[PDB]
Formats: sequence, structure tokens, C-alpha cells
Amino acid sequence: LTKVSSLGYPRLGENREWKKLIEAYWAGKVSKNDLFAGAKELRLDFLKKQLNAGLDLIPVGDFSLYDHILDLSVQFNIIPKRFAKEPIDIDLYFAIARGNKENVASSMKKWFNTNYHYIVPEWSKQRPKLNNNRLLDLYLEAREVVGDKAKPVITGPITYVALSTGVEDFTAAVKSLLPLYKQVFTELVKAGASYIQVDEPIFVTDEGKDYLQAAKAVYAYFAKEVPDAKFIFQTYFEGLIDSQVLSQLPVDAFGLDFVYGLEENLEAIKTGAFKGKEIFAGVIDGRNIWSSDFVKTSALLETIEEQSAALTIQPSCSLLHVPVTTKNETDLDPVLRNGLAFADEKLTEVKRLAEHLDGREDPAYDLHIAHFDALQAADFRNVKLEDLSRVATKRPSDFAKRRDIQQEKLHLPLLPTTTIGSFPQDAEYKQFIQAEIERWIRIQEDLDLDVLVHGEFERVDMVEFFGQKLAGFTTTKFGWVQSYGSRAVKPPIIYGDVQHLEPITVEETVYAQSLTDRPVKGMLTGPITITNWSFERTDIPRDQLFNQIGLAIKDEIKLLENAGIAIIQVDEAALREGLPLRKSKQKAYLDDAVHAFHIATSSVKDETQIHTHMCYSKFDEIIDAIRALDADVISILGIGLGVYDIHSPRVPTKEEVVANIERPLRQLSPTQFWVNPDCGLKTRQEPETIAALKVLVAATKEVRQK
Repeated sequence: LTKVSSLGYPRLGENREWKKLIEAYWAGKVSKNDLFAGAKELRLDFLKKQLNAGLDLIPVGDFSLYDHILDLSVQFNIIPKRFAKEPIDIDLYFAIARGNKENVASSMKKWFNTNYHYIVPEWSKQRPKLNNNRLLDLYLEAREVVGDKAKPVITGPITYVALSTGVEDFTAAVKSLLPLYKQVFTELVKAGASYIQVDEPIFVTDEGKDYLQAAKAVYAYFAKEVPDAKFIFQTYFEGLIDSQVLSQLPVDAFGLDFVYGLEENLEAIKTGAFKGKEIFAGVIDGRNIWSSDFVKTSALLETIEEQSAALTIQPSCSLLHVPVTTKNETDLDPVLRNGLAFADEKLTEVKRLAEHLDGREDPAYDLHIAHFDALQAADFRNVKLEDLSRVATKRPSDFAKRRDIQQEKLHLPLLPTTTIGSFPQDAEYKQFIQAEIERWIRIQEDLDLDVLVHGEFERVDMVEFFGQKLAGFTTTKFGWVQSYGSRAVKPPIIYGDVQHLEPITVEETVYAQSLTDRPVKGMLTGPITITNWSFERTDIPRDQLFNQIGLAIKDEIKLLENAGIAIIQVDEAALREGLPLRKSKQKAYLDDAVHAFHIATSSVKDETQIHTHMCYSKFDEIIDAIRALDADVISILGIGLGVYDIHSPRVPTKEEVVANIERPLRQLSPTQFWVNPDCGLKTRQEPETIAALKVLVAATKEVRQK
């Protein structure tokens, strides 16, 4: 009798029908009737998949035409001031999300530590009120398909306000929303709702410690106002903060993440603090694509059941964070595919975990373990890699000594100018790329940049480009995951031991270098970004994976250096998403990244300059780690200076760029700086780009003069 559930489901559809539908609507090629009709068709198909998988409580409410937080902003009347005069309908919804002819769109931010982005609410002087019956309509629609199995879901008020901007008083804002949620819940109960999922993930974060009292007040309010609702205080992405305190909230059930919050939540459980509450145990990884370790998971569930009043099994977080199904992934090896589980396969896993716990006899249980075991015994997870005790983890000469040697060989001027790597964008294709590479080499020479790059025109993704040629990686045909709005990504999968077996970037880099006398940089991607953007294995620890990747990078760097490349750069763009949520776990992560960086870059000659670019904001908390890297230069102790916002079609002026470059020279010796644009340039336009790079050179040459 162990119930099975889920927090949410992807919106894309098996073939990204959702993406095509809303984009077509925006392009004026799909009418409102067909937009809503096509969306309804998708919703009914999703409900049926969850019904057929055996779920007892099927989530309803997370489907959206863009973002679930934006849904609440329109529903609760938290509409940006500039949009206040627009009729409240689907066109306003999209205007806020994408902007229109007269107003810019609302900004987006990462959803906790995932690769999903939500639309940030902009509070002003507007008074909250319900502008529609969004959730009630979805619930009643769901009931027709699944009956009493329908479980309304919604993001809670505390989390909603915490993820907003423009709020001067937190408690006031939360309070103003309570009556709206009250009505929403009351109407759902009247329509037949029992269990209601209220997402409050802010309570797995460090920031959450400031809202413990708000939770007590808010949920005590809901409990008294809506007595018949069985609220599930839903959390995910880490352990429940202050479990002893929050365990006494007046709710019938708590959703705890046992995949990303195992140690912490298991401790809370063992204290008996939840002996009188129902636990919705997230035991299936809702953010990765590996079939579950049933023996491990079932043992955990027995422990959870013995320490709770009741238990419901579900994934760790909404399935919104993984692709739809392995069903049509025909190019994959059978041993691998049988060990994979996307959204639809995870619905099946939860059902089977509950059947096993209840003593039901199901052949699929042990068969699942058999396939899992086959994957673990696979030859591709038992590859003999290079012996790390024979790989340098520290360069033979310190920075000071390397600085001079490199200066004598490169003879670079004061405040050298360069770019980050990308520009705007069988034999036929290669010569097409080379022609473009040369065209931009001349463009760079004509602008007089000191250190050049080939453009990365042959690359569409800084991670897929490497995964394509590395052993241990594979790509899927349809494994798409929504990133933001109608944009989706198809992450590569690191399924086995990573190994470098062939040159990846040598050809184009050497080609570019053969066309100029100026030094040309090599361009590689680091382990932080490769692991974060990819669906990494979960059968080996993080440090082992980072190190394998470090070894592969080292191998590529050896090929570049042998080919005569004097400068090699290691790119890291995902530190913001990779750094653990919890402050207390960040040092261990950084330590692993630093070690892998040493493995990758400690085997070069002293004359070879090692650069690293890290898209980040505040290095104050991670300064000792940056130093530990011992990189000759790091674009943002040699340090590169970004002074051109590449994320905007705006062309800077000499007067502005000159200020940007001079500010940092106020302290440290000017003999450690370089000048270049911020993270990337691939999303820019040629005219704007070239004109902007021209002002950069002129501005720098002027500062040298000074």
C-alpha cells in the first residue's frame, strides 16, 4: 500500500512538440485556439503516461507555457510596472517572458543549482490578487483523466518571494500572498483535492535558515484555513535545513530529498522526528539519467518506513530536469541503454520500488538489478587509464621563474590584448571553416590584437565538441531538457571511463597559427564545465571523474604543445552551477577542481603559458583556490581583464573601456594584466564585434602611453 508519486514532468513532449508549438505561436503561425489545444493534448498525454506507470498521486500544475514561476506572477498579479496597462491574457504572459515592442522582458535566473532558469518576479506597488483560475482549471482537467489520483502542485510563498526582486520587506510580501494561496487551496479541496504539493526548496539552502519562523507562521495559517487538505511541505536539491525545527510544522507530510540530501535527511529520520508524519521520500535521482541501484534504494526505503508514520515513494525532484525517454535511443549499446532511465523509465522505477517494499512479487525487480549489474561490469567502466603516480601535479618552476622564460620567448608588450576564443558564426566543410578561420585571423591582425584565436567556428558547444572525441562519452538522439523558455539542451552522457585517444583541437589551432606570426592560443574546456553540462556517472566519486578528465585534457595539451602552440587556455563557464549549494561543502569541491587542474596542466614545459578563463562574479570567497591553480593567467599573478560586455549588442566607447582597464591597475603591478572582452563573443554580431574590438585596442594602446 506504499503510494507512488512524482513532483513534476517535462513539458517538451517526446519530440519537442511543446517547443515547436510556442515558437510557432510567437512567429504568428499558430492561433490561440491551436496553442491551447496543442498544449492540452500534451498535458493529457503526460497524465496518461503517469497514470499508466501506476502512480497513486500524479502531479498536476507544473505544466507551463514558459516557466512555473512566471505562471504565479501573472496568477497573483505580480506584474512588472511597465506592463501594468496591458490586458491580462496569454499575450501579456509571453510579453513578460520575452518582452515586446515597447518593454524589455523580465530577467531570468538559475533555478537553484540546476540548468533550468526561471523568470524573476518584479515586485513594485501592485497589490496581489488572483487574475485567473490556472491551477483549479488544470486540476479539474486532470481529474477527468486520473480521478482522485490528481495531486495539485505549486511553488510555496516563501520560496516565491525569496526568488523575487524588488521586495523591501520579505514578511510583508509573503503575508500579502497568503489569502490568494488560501483561496487557491480551498477551491482545489472543494473540487476534490486531498494531497497538495507545496514546493519550498528554499529550505534546503543556507538562505533558508533565515525563514524558519516564516514557515511556522505560513503553514500554521494554511493548516487552520484549509483543515481538509493534506499538505506536503516539499523540498529538493539538498537536505532539509534545521530538520528538528521544521519537523514540527503543522503539515501532514514532508517531501525529503534522499539523493541530494541523504546524510542530513537520514539523520533527521533516525532521530524519530518524523515518526508521526508521512514522508514523501525522493529516492530516485530526478536530475540524472542512470537506472536506480535497487538493492541500495530498497534498503534505504526500509529504514525510512521504520521511522515514519507513512511513506510515499517518488523521485528526488521534478522530472522536468531530465529527458523524456530512452525508448527511441536506438544508436546506444544495449548494455548501456538497459542501464539508463529517463523520465518515463523513472516513473516505472518508483512503482516497482513500492511493489517490492510491499512484498509484491514482480519479475521486473530482479531483472532491473541484472541490467544494472551488467552495466557496472561493462568493459567501458573497467578501462586501464594512466597511472596517476607517474603524472606531475605541480610544475617544475614557480610563476616567477616561468614568467621571465615566457617573456623572453613571447616578447609581448605591456597590457597585451587578446580575446576569449569564439567569434560570431568532409573536405568541403573543413576548407569552409579554414577559410573563415583565416578571414578572422586577418581581421584580428588588422585590429592589431597581440594574441590571436581561431574563432571556434567549428564548435557549437564548448562541451559537446570534446565529448564527441573522448572515450567514455556518448550523445543521445532525442535526450532534450528544457533550459529556459523554449530553449532546450541535449546533454552528452559520460557513461564510462574517460580517455583521450585522438587529437581534438590540434588541427584548427595549428592551422590558425600557421597563418600568423602572432601567438595563437589553444582552447580547451575544464572538468567543472564538462561535468556540470553533461549527465555525469554517479557510480564513481566526483574526484575520480574530475581526475580522469584532467588526464584527458593533459593528453590534449601535450599534442598542442608538441605542435608548437605557445599558449593554451582552459575554459570554465559553469562554476556558478557547479559549486555546491551548501557553503560547508564548497571547499571540498574546489579542492577537487584544483587537483584536476594540476593534473591537466603540470606536464608542460616552463615556456608554455597556461591560461584559464572562468566566467564568475565574486572571487572573494574563492581566492585561495584561484591561487592554488597556479595558472600563468586567468581572464575575468597574471590576470586578464574583461572590459567589453559581449552579452549586449552595444559598442563601448574608448572613454568607458579606458576606465575599465585603469581601475584594476590602481593596485597590483601593471605587468600582470591583459585586456580582452568578457566571457565569449560567439553570440555577438560581426559589425558590432569588430567595431567594439577596435575601441578595445585603441583604449589599451592609450593606457600603455599613459
